[PDB]
Amino acid sequence: TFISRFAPDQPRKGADILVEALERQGVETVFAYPGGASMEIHQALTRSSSIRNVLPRHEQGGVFAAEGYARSSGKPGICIATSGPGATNLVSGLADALLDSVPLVAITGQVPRRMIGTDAFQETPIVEVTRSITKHNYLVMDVEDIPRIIEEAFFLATSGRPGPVLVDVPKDIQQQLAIPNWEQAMRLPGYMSRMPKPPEDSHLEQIVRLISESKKPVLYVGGGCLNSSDELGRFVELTGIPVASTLMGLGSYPCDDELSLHMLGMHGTVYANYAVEHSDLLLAFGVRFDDRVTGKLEAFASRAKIVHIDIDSAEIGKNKTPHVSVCGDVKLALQGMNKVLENRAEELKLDFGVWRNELNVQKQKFPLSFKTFGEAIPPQYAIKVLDELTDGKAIISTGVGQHQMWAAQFYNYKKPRQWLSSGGLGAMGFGLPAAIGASVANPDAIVVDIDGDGSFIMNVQELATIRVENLPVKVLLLNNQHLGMVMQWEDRFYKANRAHTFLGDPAQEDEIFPNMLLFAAACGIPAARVTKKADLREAIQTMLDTPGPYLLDVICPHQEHVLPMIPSGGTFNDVITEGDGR
Amino acid sequence: TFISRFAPDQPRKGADILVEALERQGVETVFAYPGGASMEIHQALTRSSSIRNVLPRHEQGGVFAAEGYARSSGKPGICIATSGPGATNLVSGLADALLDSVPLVAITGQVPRRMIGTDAFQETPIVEVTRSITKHNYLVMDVEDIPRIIEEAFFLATSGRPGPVLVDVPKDIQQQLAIPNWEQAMRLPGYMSRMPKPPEDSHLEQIVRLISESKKPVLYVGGGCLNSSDELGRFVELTGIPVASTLMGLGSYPCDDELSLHMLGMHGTVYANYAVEHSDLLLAFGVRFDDRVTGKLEAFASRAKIVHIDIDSAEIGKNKTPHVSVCGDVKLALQGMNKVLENRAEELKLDFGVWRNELNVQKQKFPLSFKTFGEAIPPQYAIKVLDELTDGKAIISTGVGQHQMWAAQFYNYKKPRQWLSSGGLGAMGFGLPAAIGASVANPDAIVVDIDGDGSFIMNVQELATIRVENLPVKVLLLNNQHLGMVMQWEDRFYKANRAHTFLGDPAQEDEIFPNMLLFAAACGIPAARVTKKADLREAIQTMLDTPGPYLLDVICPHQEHVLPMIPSGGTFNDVITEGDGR
Amino acid sequence: KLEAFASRAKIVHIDIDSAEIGKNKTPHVSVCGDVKLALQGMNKVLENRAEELKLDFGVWRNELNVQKQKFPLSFKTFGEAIPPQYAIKVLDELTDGKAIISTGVGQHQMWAAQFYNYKKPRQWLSSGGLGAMGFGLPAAIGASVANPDAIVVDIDGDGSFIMNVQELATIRVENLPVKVLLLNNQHLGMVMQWEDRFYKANRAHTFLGDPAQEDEIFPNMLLFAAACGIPAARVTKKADLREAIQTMLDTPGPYLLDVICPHQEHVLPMIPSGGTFNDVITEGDGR
Ligand SMILES: Cc1cc2nc3c(=O)[nH]c(=O)nc-3n(C[C@H](O)[C@H](O)[C@H](O)COP(=O)(O)OP(=O)(O)OC[C@H]3O[C@@H](n4cnc5c(N)ncnc54)[C@H](O)[C@@H]3O)c2cc1C
Ligand SMILES: Cc1cc2nc3c(=O)[nH]c(=O)nc-3n(C[C@H](O)[C@H](O)[C@H](O)COP(=O)(O)OP(=O)(O)OC[C@H]3O[C@@H](n4cnc5c(N)ncnc54)[C@H](O)[C@@H]3O)c2cc1C
Ligand SMILES: Cc1ncc(C[n+]2c([C@@](C)(O)OO)sc(CCOP(=O)(O)OP(=O)(O)O)c2C)c(N)n1
Ligand SMILES: Cc1ncc(C[n+]2c([C@@](C)(O)OO)sc(CCOP(=O)(O)OP(=O)(O)O)c2C)c(N)n1
Ligand SMILES: Cc1ncc(C[n+]2c([C@@](C)(O)OO)sc(CCOP(=O)(O)OP(=O)(O)O)c2C)c(N)n1
Ligand SMILES: COc1cc(C)nc(NC(=O)NS(=O)(=O)c2ccccc2OCCF)n1
Ligand SMILES: COc1cc(C)nc(NC(=O)NS(=O)(=O)c2ccccc2OCCF)n1
Ligand SMILES: [Mg+2]
Ligand SMILES: [Mg+2]
Ligand SMILES: [Mg+2]
Ligand SMILES: [Mg+2]
Ligand SMILES: [Mg+2]
Ligand SMILES: [Mg+2]
Ligand SMILES: [Mg+2]
Repeated sequence: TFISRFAPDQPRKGADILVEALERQGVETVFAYPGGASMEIHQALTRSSSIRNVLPRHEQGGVFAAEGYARSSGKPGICIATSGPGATNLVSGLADALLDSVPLVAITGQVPRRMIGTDAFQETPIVEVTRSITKHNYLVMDVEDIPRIIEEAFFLATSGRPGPVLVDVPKDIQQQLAIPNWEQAMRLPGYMSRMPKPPEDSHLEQIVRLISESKKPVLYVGGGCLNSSDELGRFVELTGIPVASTLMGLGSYPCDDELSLHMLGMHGTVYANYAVEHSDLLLAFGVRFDDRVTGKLEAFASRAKIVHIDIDSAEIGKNKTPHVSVCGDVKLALQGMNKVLENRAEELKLDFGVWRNELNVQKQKFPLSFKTFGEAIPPQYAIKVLDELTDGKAIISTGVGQHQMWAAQFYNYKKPRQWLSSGGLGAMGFGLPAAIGASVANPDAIVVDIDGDGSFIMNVQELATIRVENLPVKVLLLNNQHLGMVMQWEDRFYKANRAHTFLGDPAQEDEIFPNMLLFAAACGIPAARVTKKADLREAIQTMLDTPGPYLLDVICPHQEHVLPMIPSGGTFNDVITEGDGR
Repeated sequence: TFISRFAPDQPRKGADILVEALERQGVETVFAYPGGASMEIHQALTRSSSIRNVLPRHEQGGVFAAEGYARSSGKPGICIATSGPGATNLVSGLADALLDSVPLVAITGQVPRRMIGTDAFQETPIVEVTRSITKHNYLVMDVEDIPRIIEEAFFLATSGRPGPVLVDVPKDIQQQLAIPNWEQAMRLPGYMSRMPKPPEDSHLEQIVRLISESKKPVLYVGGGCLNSSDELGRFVELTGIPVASTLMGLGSYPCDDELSLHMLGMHGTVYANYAVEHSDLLLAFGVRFDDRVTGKLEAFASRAKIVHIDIDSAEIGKNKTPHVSVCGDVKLALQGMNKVLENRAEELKLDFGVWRNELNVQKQKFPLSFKTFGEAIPPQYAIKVLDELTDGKAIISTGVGQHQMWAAQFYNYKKPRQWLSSGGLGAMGFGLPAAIGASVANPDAIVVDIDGDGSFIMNVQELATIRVENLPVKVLLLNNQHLGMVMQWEDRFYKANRAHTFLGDPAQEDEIFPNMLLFAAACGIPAARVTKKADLREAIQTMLDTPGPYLLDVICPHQEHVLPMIPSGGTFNDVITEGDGR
Repeated sequence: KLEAFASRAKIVHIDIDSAEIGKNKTPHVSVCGDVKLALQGMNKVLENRAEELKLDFGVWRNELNVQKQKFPLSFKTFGEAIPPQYAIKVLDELTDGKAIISTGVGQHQMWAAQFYNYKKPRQWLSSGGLGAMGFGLPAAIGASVANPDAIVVDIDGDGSFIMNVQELATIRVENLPVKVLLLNNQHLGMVMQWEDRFYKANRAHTFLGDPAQEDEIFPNMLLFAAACGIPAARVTKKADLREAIQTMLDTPGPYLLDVICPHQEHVLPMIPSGGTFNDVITEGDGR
């Protein structure tokens, strides 16, 4: 049973009830930054012997760290901020967690209840601000509600389609004395009654039947499969269907595998987008048919029967209309379909080697390619060397931009939750704090933040967090001195007319600005810069072998372009396969 | 007349119409950070020969810089961000501008109109998110509306009670060709019909009459008086009434003046709070009776006739019920009352020298005081030396915390808009970006960011902005290695139990962590650290005399406390005048 | 027009809702609180400091009483047609001003406000802010249940009365002594008046009768009362009005009196919307 630090008849502060509510959820780590409206919560945290606090240097760092914790572990991430300016600094993280379906519980202090609505000191209506960028939120109006609301928040954040839940706690409720009741029933009758049931054998056998009748099936795998790598891998054994993955699904099926078509979509491989373009059966498991993937919807999988299995009924038929649909956990659907495939194996005689051979011809004519100019370091090459020296077992977090795409293309993720990247919102500054959360959740792992120079500086203050918490976070900084992805679009569509994409100092144009090594130096983090491709392998090896945190500044020619590229709203026939800024 | 870069019959992109709309408003500076949804706006900016863009390193830096620009100049600040994660990074600045009544126009790119509502790439419903933390906002749904909406946004941001206005612009509207109509009438019939009229002589003479009937009048001056320093000063000549100022009103009446009671409220001077406590006439000009100032409302000015002049009818009677009220521009009310006072001067025979003498006794028994321990640098002393070496003529911006209060107490601001500080929301990380905006708006001024070590690191990335834009921003960093204000409350109310307020490295407890000098070094900004009080004067002098940016790391004992302190919700009889963390 | 309203007065506003103080008109002095307490406090001050104050406004009162004699509320009597103003005055007399009055919305509402002398508050039940037709009959039902011994009269218009005529069944079944004084002008009277003043008497769907039988009272409200077992009568000649109202009052239980009135009557005086005192209309009708 659970052991409380208080007697069952002993009144204690609401802040102490809230912390014990976290303890009763199995919480061991929080990311909490103190302020006036949350001082009581922070005092109660020091009284907890089972919950560790990682103090960020910015609440956006706190929420992004909670995301990295969640994405790398499957557990909910918990961040805590004070009222007013603390709460508003969470907003980008809440939106990011909602768009990527990341389970997250955010607790904000609030001004006393009687002060609400009066423009009080450090008051913002955070429940109103965040209603459209959270899965649910609460304003606690009585200390007796703390056990129930915390329980509901964790249940909502982690069940169904996961997402962020914000709990706003007025300071007077934190100080009120009460005796908690941990037996209160949750008040989610509508939500709980609309929870998907395990899929029926009726629907599952229709799918297995559709597979046997098809000649060109393609698996279309996304973020919803992160807990189904075993079931999915078994499914691929029994069917031999090639696997195309989204940015969010990377690693659900191993990238180094022969049946892997790698990533599809705007910057997906030519052969992955080819497969979807010419398929007759599209198995869309745990995906939401977003515009980065589909392009022009009418042309996406235009001659395929579309099977869509999603745990969110609101996603089924939202953009692309499926032929067959299953609303439920893809993990269960895979388990059920795997049994059918095992028994009726010899009756089905599944063989797609002719389709696979057609795709492997595309895989040989159009592989992912990069150019090497003299001794300049290709960013693609740097990530490939990191893959080798870490044996593809590192947890990878990124910023947003060209380096993000290259980290997606040129690292072979073997398991899900190695890949931590902001996909739906695409928020710069995510990589460094996310690596902080992933390292705390996986203390023995290799954690590398593959960051861009614009993204890295946005939350550079979290270097102090990495040092103080003694986290072995590695930073592989692909430094092209530009806002690279926006620069690439300037080259393609605006005649290379630069509009504020250069991040260096124009007074000293040929100097690396700023000097990221001194940012690491300021926080006592060893660092180095590498410029010549000949030095890169030993440089990365040094970063990995040096215990504790390390920053490697990898200088790269800025004229590189992420390829291939299907322009926004385009079709497969519009794919760009050559060119850069030279 | 205005000269357009386009022919009156020449169609141009909506992005070009939007930039010309800014030009037609007199905009010369914007703070714009590019992204996909705003690329068209940034391209159109490069075509403008009269608008400069200051590229921040974080959109929170962009909005805070726009605030500093506005607060230091009286002109609206303009920041521009892309959709999704760019827009959400503005949120703290919007809330901060609304709570402090700062005029501000924020432009966000948005996904194409047809994509809105579909969870598109980098889409957040920013108009929904910001509705409660902006004065007004817009979603442009037609390119023909751009002239009218921009005009309305600037009008709303700058008229009445100033505040932020957000304008959300879908990317397809930015690309659409049209011929603008600059003659469209605004659609603000309700707002414009409820605008306060110039105050009637009826109301103004009743006030002058109430002054002559009073023995203990106190002026209570706040942020609403920032454009009335001349009228207010003339008013004080004619009446001899002593002036108590809020945090937002500092400098409206000169601090070095003999009639100045300095700041009132929670950390106000004993004599300012004494005056309000025992006054019989309280002239509340441009104030909102916030809880930091009043304490327990029933006890605040409990035996005074309260005259409240506010331009926002919703503020009059919101917390404290006045006897007399004037809803209008305090600038006009002062002008009208000054005429009455000039004519009826000898008939009034105003003399409050007996009340003034009673207050000057309190001013001598309870002045602002600090202690000097050995050679340790008192933060109060450092600010006083900065006052002297700059002759009280520097523009000062701050973070939030103890250093903020000390910068309010120990610098004698001579004019309004020298003092740039986040008062209502109290957002850390404001000081450095605000100094950026103030320097761009006042190129010849001395600009000093008096920052705390927690506040300074939150937006340390803007050091790159200061270097690249070659701005002579000085940073006076009061480094106590703690979240000082929260530490002080731990000492007073939680038995000095530290709950995550220490910002240094516990592994090397007696080392200054992090090393802010290397943060400045990374961005090519000269820096120095001073530890001994004997070295402080020359150190500050060096910072001032060295051309361009400069960071001075001033080490201070952390056990200092901001005094005096009326505890939250307390009365004058609860004021704390002694003690610290020693 | 707000700028012209009390344009040379010091304005004291006592309201229990702080959001109302200074919302439209900016006061000089304000008290946010219960006006009952403010009156009690001010009454004590006035009692004690009575002889020190020497309050006398008889000169101002005399100036107003001159206006009260030159411009009283007036109505015209045409032959034997029943003036609605007269009907309400007769109801006042026969009930001694002690009846609870509820109304619909329109001309009859204004006349019930002008020509009945309410002696106590909560005798007057009328929809003022929203001005919802169909209020009078159900409101009378609630007032009678709350005041079983009172005289309750619904002074209703023919448009307003028919909107919730179904509550006649409620009045019968609950055996409530609700009286209905129906001022029947066969029109949506208040909208008709504005058509006369501002739209050249161009009728736009304000006639409530049957155009096929133009000179017939339509509908027959007496049969509505008959359907619900409620005694009823119609009066057309001013000579018959007093006995008709007396019958309604003396007959125990519910009763409907259909009072036919010339439709060309206008509510006077009238300050046009957004106007000033100098714009007041004091004469004219639809004739
Ligand atoms: C610069 C940039 C470029 C990008 N370009 C690309 C690109 O070329 N290709 C690409 O793929 N992405 C790209 N993206 C990422 C992108 O915008 C989206 O994040 C991604 O494409 C959508 O991932 P998803 O389809 O797997 O759905 P997710 O966002 O991962 O959501 C999971 C889906 O599965 C469902 N689900 C969740 N759990 C379960 C369960 N247990 N059972 C069943 N269903 C479940 C959810 O309801 C939801 O519909 C890019 C991002 C950036 C920032
Ligand atoms: C850590 C911390 C401690 C603080 N402690 C104190 C403290 O001890 N003392 C203190 O004073 N503050 C303190 N504050 C600041 C504080 O919370 C408020 O920002 C400040 O007290 C309110 O300023 P104000 O009363 O002048 O109203 P403002 O926020 O400045 O608003 C201006 C007011 O005047 C009106 N107005 C605007 N323009 C006009 C015009 N042309 N004519 C007429 N009216 C106009 C507006 O409607 C509004 O009502 C502290 C802040 C922090 C962060
Ligand atoms: C908070 C935030 N602000 C602005 C953004 C708009 N974007 C991008 C995009 C694609 O989302 O535009 O739609 S990518 C990008 C530039 C990335 O600079 P880098 O870190 O150096 O990486 P690289 O390897 O050089 O490319 C910007 C400015 C963003 N997403 N987040
Ligand atoms: C975005 C943000 N996050 C947290 C905040 C909560 N607060 C404070 C308060 C008073 O608003 O609490 O109500 S002040 C403060 C600590 C200030 O650290 P320093 O910069 O070093 O300055 P010092 O001279 O040492 O005191 C915190 C943590 C805040 N306002 N903004
Ligand atoms: C639900 C409802 N619908 C329509 C209304 C619009 N109005 C009116 C007004 C003033 O509110 O117009 O602004 S008054 C009126 C006509 C009243 O018909 P009567 O009952 O016969 O009374 P009378 O003695 O003849 O005048 C209408 C149609 C209304 N208020 N409520
Ligand atoms: C410089 O002022 C500080 C500083 C610190 C460190 N803490 C607080 N704490 C409170 O003021 N607590 S409060 O009485 O419940 C309160 C009353 C009214 C409005 C808000 C409010 O809380 C806001 C949270 F700060 N104030
Ligand atoms: C990596 O993808 C990138 C990168 C860059 C630099 N720019 C863009 N631009 C667009 O995609 N423009 S869009 O066709 O109108 C569009 C269509 C659908 C959804 C959103 C949307 O715009 C979002 C703003 F980016 N995309
Ligand atoms: Mg190579
Ligand atoms: Mg870059
Ligand atoms: Mg008076
Ligand atoms: Mg000294
Ligand atoms: Mg500090
Ligand atoms: Mg008569
Ligand atoms: Mg009628």
